[PDB]
Amino acid sequence: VKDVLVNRLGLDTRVTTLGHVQRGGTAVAFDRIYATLQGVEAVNAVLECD
Amino acid sequence: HRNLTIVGLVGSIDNDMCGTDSTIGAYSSLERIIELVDYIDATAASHSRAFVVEVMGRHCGWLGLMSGIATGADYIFIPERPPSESNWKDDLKKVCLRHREKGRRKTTVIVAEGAIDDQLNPITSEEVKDVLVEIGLDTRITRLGHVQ
Amino acid sequence: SLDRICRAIDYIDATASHSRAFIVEVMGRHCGWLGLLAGLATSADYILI
Repeated sequence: VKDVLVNRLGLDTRVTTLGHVQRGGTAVAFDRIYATLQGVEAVNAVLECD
Repeated sequence: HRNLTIVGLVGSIDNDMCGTDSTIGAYSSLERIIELVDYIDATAASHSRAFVVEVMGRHCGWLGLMSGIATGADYIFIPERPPSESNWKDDLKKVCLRHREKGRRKTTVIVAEGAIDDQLNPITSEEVKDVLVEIGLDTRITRLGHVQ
Repeated sequence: SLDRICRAIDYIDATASHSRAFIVEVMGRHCGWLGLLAGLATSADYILI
């Protein structure tokens, strides 16, 4: 992708790679609220199971 | 207009300029690096993991150094004190495994934009990743890029 | 994860300049949801999903 931008177009291309950044940090409000409720449901589901 | 009146301000993330202890943008750029490495660090540690951070700054090892201190990096690559072309890989291995022996599970290496060996050959983060991978560590490159 | 990506793109957009292109290499092996949503949230020119 970089070479196409640098050679087919005249653009000085700078790559940014997130790597482990994309798995680290605290869960966003949506993930905290939803993961929590899912945990609660998973327990009930497991108990209600037949 | 016979006598030019010219004043200079150092607007540089590098922190390369002489005579000034710090240039405009240097600490902010350092903050962006820290911002990212903080995410990497903010996970519960895994048994055989490694992380490589490709940091910007073409002419000076200040960002690399300061990131090293600020993040508790195992090893850093700076143009001012480059390792031997002959045994940098073997010294990298030593340092890392020493810390891993002492309890460290979050092996972090910082590679500057201008990173080189004592024979002027550049040191890519991919080169560094390969070294740590052959030590049995699942290595992940993080290139800051224009974020800095 | 989508948030981490957008945090980087936001920092990239927060600057000046001609002859400049920027590549955001995104983690996500099977799906293109992260690429598509980051692309949408940050109005990216082209996405490879």
